[PDB]
Amino acid sequence: MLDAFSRVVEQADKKGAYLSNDEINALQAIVADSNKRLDVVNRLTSNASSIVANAYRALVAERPQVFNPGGPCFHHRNQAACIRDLGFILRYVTYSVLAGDTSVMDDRCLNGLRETYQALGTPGDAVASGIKKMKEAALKIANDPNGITKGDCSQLMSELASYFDRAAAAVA
Amino acid sequence: MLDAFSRVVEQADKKGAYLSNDEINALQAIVADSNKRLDVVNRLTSNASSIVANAYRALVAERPQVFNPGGPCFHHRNQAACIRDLGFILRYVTYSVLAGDTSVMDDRCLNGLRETYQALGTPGDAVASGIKKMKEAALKIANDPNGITKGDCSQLMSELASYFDRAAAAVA
Amino acid sequence: MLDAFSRVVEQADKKGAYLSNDEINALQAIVADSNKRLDVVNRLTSNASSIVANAYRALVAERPQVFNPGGPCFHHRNQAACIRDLGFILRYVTYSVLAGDTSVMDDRCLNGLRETYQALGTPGDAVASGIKKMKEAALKIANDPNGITKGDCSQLMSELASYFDRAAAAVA
Amino acid sequence: MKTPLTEAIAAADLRGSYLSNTELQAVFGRFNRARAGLEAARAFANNGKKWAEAAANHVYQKFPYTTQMQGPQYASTPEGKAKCVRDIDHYLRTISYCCVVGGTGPLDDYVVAGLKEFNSALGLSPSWYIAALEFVRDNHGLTGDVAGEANTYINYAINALS
Amino acid sequence: MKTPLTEAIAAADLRGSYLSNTELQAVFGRFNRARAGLEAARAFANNGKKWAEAAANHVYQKFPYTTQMQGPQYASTPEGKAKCVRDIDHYLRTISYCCVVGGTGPLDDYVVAGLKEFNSALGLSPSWYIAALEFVRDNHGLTGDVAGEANTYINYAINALS
Amino acid sequence: MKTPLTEAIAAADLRGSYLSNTELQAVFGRFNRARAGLEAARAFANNGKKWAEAAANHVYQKFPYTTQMQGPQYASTPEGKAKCVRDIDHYLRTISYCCVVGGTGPLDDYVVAGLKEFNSALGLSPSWYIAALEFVRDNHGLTGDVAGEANTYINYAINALS
Ligand SMILES: *[C@H](C)C1/C(=C/c2[nH]c(/C=C3N=C(/C=C4\NC(=O)C(CC)=C4C)C(C)=C\3CCC(=O)O)c(CCC(=O)O)c2C)NC(=O)C1C
Ligand SMILES: *[C@H](C)C1/C(=C/c2[nH]c(/C=C3N=C(/C=C4\NC(=O)C(CC)=C4C)C(C)=C\3CCC(=O)O)c(CCC(=O)O)c2C)NC(=O)C1C
Ligand SMILES: *[C@H](C)C1/C(=C/c2[nH]c(/C=C3N=C(/C=C4\NC(=O)C(CC)=C4C)C(C)=C\3CCC(=O)O)c(CCC(=O)O)c2C)NC(=O)C1C
Ligand SMILES: *[C@H](C)[C@H]1/C(=C/c2[nH]c(/C=C3N=C(/C=C4/NC(=O)C(CC)=C4C)C(C)=C\3CCC(=O)O)c(CCC(=O)O)c2C)NC(=O)[C@@H]1C
Ligand SMILES: *[C@H](C)[C@H]1/C(=C/c2[nH]c(/C=C3N=C(/C=C4/NC(=O)C(CC)=C4C)C(C)=C\3CCC(=O)O)c(CCC(=O)O)c2C)NC(=O)[C@@H]1C
Ligand SMILES: *[C@H](C)[C@H]1/C(=C/c2[nH]c(/C=C3N=C(/C=C4/NC(=O)C(CC)=C4C)C(C)=C\3CCC(=O)O)c(CCC(=O)O)c2C)NC(=O)[C@@H]1C
Ligand SMILES: *[C@H](C)[C@H]1/C(=C/c2[nH]c(/C=C3N=C(/C=C4\NC(=O)C(CC)=C4C)C(C)=C\3CCC(=O)O)c(CCC(=O)O)c2C)NC(=O)[C@@H]1C
Ligand SMILES: *[C@H](C)[C@H]1/C(=C/c2[nH]c(/C=C3N=C(/C=C4\NC(=O)C(CC)=C4C)C(C)=C\3CCC(=O)O)c(CCC(=O)O)c2C)NC(=O)[C@@H]1C
Ligand SMILES: *[C@H](C)[C@H]1/C(=C/c2[nH]c(/C=C3N=C(/C=C4\NC(=O)C(CC)=C4C)C(C)=C\3CCC(=O)O)c(CCC(=O)O)c2C)NC(=O)[C@@H]1C
Repeated sequence: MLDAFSRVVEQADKKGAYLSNDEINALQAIVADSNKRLDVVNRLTSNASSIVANAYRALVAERPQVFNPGGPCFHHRNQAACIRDLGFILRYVTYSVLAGDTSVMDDRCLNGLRETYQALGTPGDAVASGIKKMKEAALKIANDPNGITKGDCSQLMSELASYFDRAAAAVA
Repeated sequence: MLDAFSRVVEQADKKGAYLSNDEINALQAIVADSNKRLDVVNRLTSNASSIVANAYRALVAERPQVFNPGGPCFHHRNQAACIRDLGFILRYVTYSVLAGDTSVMDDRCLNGLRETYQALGTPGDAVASGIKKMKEAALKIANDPNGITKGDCSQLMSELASYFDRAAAAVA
Repeated sequence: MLDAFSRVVEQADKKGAYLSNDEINALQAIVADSNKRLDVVNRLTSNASSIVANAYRALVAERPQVFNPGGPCFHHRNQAACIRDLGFILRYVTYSVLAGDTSVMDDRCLNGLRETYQALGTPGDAVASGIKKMKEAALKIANDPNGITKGDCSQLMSELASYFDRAAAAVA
Repeated sequence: MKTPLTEAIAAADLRGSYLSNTELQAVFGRFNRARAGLEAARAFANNGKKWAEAAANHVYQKFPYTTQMQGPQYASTPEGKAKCVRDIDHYLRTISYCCVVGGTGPLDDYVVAGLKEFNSALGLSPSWYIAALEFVRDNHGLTGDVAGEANTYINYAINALS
Repeated sequence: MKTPLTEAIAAADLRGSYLSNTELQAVFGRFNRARAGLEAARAFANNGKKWAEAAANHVYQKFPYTTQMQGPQYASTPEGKAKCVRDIDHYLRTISYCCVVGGTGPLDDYVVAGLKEFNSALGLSPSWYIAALEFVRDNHGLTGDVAGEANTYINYAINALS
Repeated sequence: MKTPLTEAIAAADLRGSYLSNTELQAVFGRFNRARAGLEAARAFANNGKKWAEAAANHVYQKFPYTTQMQGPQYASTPEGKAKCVRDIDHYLRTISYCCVVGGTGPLDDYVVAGLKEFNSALGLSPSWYIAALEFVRDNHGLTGDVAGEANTYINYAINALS
């Protein structure tokens, strides 16, 4: 497991040299917008349940075959196991926004998730569609003008988007 | 694990439709001859020890190289391990006649039994010969006229034969 | 696990014949020089720490890149893990001289050691160089004229050399 | 899945032996009640889709809010009603499987396993289904042992739903 | 397999270290008795096949039924007698291996491991073998330490057979 | 490795949930002291290589034997001195990483993990390094919170070294 800082430190040690001035300033920028970064991490945590529920609802509304008698995701056993999985992806996406790094998600989650769904007969292109919808919402919630100090938490959305997109690609 | 009934139910759910009338009658036939089916399962259970012992005796009488100094099955350690294995096959064959289904044998036993014997250096074509002899006896015992009500427990022998043949093929 | 004796016994059983006269004399030779064989096993055990320490020192003096910032063997974590590994090889080499057989080393150590170092990014050709140096010393120590009864513990050195060389080849 | 035959086999495989006399009777007595179970699953086969619409109407009168409130996960729209008749059918369809199998196997793996984690995560309520499931238990109107088998598994789903 | 050398190595590998002074002596003292063991295995090498027929006759007189009863697993037929001389030889052959190895390793893995599960599953009886094995223990007529090594492993097979 | 951010994530993954309010504050309060840590790692970046030669001389005066005795693992030869300035630098370099990370992660995995097993196996002594490490702790001469962060991790290496 690595974070935004511990990752640059690892890059500095591999060359046996201290963290350059330009690198000290880079992480310095990460700290400067930490408040915005935390608000992002906090708005996803709160609206966690809603995001994965609607992402599931829209996914079954887009692919009714998969969740019906015959499809891979039928039975209460599998129905609850699909929501749970989307919830997992969202949890690690949130972990990554906190750390400013995608390692936690890559190891603990994405690692062998492509082969897993494959060895179970899960569409994969259906899970990716569940993540892309789970993304649309996450951006709308995490970037709401009401209740927060006005500003431009821009580079957070772009980063948030890179995490979701990374997860969806890792299964499809 | 699945049985004669639970398997048709699984086929009905995969299409999201009830068990058709023609399917209700099919299993109805299975129940009608259950008494004969149980007698088969009970005569093999009783004469279990005899069947695997003679199957071993005839197999060593047909292949003396395998059970001598040099052959794969030498040493009391391996000698008892061969009988034990034949006993296993017979036990699951009996399980299948009870369930009217071959799933229990396919999973719990046949699953990776082909690779097992292979990774240990067991002839495979010798084990199959042990099962084919273990079959001849099983049919003679399970289908004896004395001590049982006269009738035609025919389709049971054919089924019994399909289980033994299935097991022998799965190793050779 | 097998030793010099138990290995010939295994060869005799595979043919279902007693140990021939010429084989009784062969092992008889092994017992005749056991005292020399034990002295070899005892001089390596004593000078164990020195051998692996100098082998490490010379190896870092021959390959400074590997043990510096960037190289595979940097960090106290990996630095101590390299000495420890050389120590392992030496321990099993000593075990083999005692048993007069190389089985213990082949199973407990060399088994999957080639793939291990590979899956971790260890040079392999560096470990082999550490063993070749660890050998030069082992021969000098185990074959010192002082403190021991004079004689010709020749075939022990040749055997000692075959064990070290076997280990080094098994990783490079 | 779960059935007295498959079950008796498992409890014998664990002991590393064949079936005991205490188990042989359990499997032998299964086939004795088997005819009633199949005839029960035959009843659902015919007038089973009919009980779906019948039970779908019952739940609406028990809980009026299910067909008037918003449109997130309620049977307000005609689209949501089609899902209510669908969901009830899945229950009746699975219950008939329990009659063929002679055990709560189907319900255990199909509807019970993962029941709550799903329902109480999508806004659906057990009371809606239990209500429309108790309806069928009375209105199915089966004979004797055929009605016995059907009820044993209809009420089972009610226990897990509560 | 099992031998004081291979054994002393295992008990050292577990500790993650070399041999202790308490073990070094155990291996050092092995080579001291090694000459008697090899000379014992040399005795079986020569007149070892002879003791097979000699012991095969002894068991017939001890248990007359072994050569008169039916033909399932008895030495009644001349074919079954060839297997009796064969089975006794396997015992003597393995016992000599224990002398070369200096431990009950061979007997442990070759004849002892799986002894009962096989015998008492094919109708064979231990009493037949023990009887013909006690015969050799007396009639082999070895010297001193050579006879000591041979007996230590001849009687061992008798302990496991009982 | 180890950092309040990476740590707070792990202690949340174990619970199979998101971050708690008790943890959210721990990560939120990390960024508050982050500026002092980075400025500390900035000090080592510049005059960090200088403290290496400065500390290398200090240890020689504390322990004269390190530069006069034999040549196995001492700084007697000019070659060994280059390794002493190198070894001290590795300590200072890693300590600055602890300031960027805001935790003893770097020291834990880089220098602490496997410290003793190596040193006390190659003849090197902790006292040499601790002495030259205590030197820097005083002579670095940093301001306030920048000096606080630097010292918290300079003395940490001293604790593990002892
Ligand atoms: C009828 C009592 C009422 C109606 C219920 C309702 N359910 C859904 C959505 C779903 N229903 C199921 C049912 C199952 N799937 C299974 O695999 C099994 C076990 C075999 C069951 C019982 C599922 C999986 C869903 C989710 C997928 C889907 O959207 O269909 C809806 C739709 C609302 C929504 O999408 O959340 C409705 C309306 N509603 C009522 O108010 C009833 C009284
Ligand atoms: C002699 C005491 C008498 C004779 C014994 C008898 N044994 C068998 C059959 C077998 N004997 C063995 C022996 C071994 N195989 C091994 O690997 C080992 C350990 C190294 C031993 C000791 C085995 C494996 C068999 C089974 C295979 C075979 O059929 O040869 C028979 C033949 C009867 C049968 O086939 O069951 C006999 C007659 N019988 C007596 O009555 C004796 C006194
Ligand atoms: C300076 C205090 C003095 C000097 C010390 C000294 N050390 C070595 C050899 C090594 N030093 C290290 C250091 C590290 N490698 C790492 O990965 C880490 C953690 C990041 C550290 C701290 C290592 C690995 C070695 C061994 C490899 C090598 O030979 O360089 C020497 C050389 C002597 C030898 O080869 O054994 C010396 C001289 N000596 C003193 O007396 C000092 C006061
Ligand atoms: C980006 C998604 C939106 C945005 C955010 C934004 N956030 C701040 C500053 C703060 N964020 C705080 C959040 C936390 N973290 C906690 O643990 C916690 C519990 C008390 C809170 C409230 C926080 C405390 C601050 C500082 C005080 C404040 O609320 O202003 C700011 C202002 C700039 C800054 O970095 O301080 C913004 C702009 N701004 C947007 O436009 C997006 C909608
Ligand atoms: C086919 C192998 C042979 C054959 C069998 C056959 N079996 C029956 C009927 C019964 N079988 C019973 C067996 C059991 N199961 C038990 O657990 C148990 C303990 C009490 C018993 C005795 C059984 C009770 C019956 C019914 C009573 C009876 O014995 O008749 C029948 C008759 C037809 C039927 O299905 O009932 C047959 C014919 N018939 C053959 O020809 C084969 C040799
Ligand atoms: C070969 C490396 C060198 C050599 C060795 C050599 N060794 C002996 C004989 C003995 N070795 C003994 C060693 C042990 N083992 C113990 O556990 C132990 C504790 C008491 C000791 C001392 C040992 C006891 C003997 C016998 C008595 C003795 O020391 O002489 C011999 C002599 C020939 C023989 O096999 O006995 C030699 C020559 N000789 C060399 O030239 C090599 C340097
Ligand atoms: C829902 C979006 C889609 C879907 C998902 C689905 N998942 C399973 C079962 C498993 N999912 C995983 C994956 C993980 N396990 C983990 O611990 C983590 C994070 C650490 C992940 C990502 C695993 C291992 C399983 C198997 C074990 C288990 O059940 O937990 C299923 C069931 C597959 C089946 O056929 O039984 C399904 C269906 N299914 C869909 O249709 C959606 C597209
Ligand atoms: C006898 C007919 C033949 C024969 C058999 C033989 N088997 C083994 C050892 C093993 N057999 C199995 C297979 C199973 N394990 C199970 O649990 C089950 C059912 C659930 C099966 C089918 C396994 C796993 C082993 C290895 C572990 C063990 O010993 O139990 C051997 C020994 C192989 C060796 O070389 O040591 C043998 C010989 N050998 C013959 O010659 C007959 C043809
Ligand atoms: C030193 C000569 C070289 C070197 C070695 C090195 N080893 C590791 C880590 C491992 N080594 C092993 C191998 C064994 N484990 C055993 O138990 C045995 C004997 C029974 C052996 C031979 C294993 C399994 C590991 C991994 C687990 C562990 O750490 O114990 C490393 C670390 C690799 C890394 O990148 O982290 C190294 C470096 N490295 C060198 O440069 C020398 C050539």
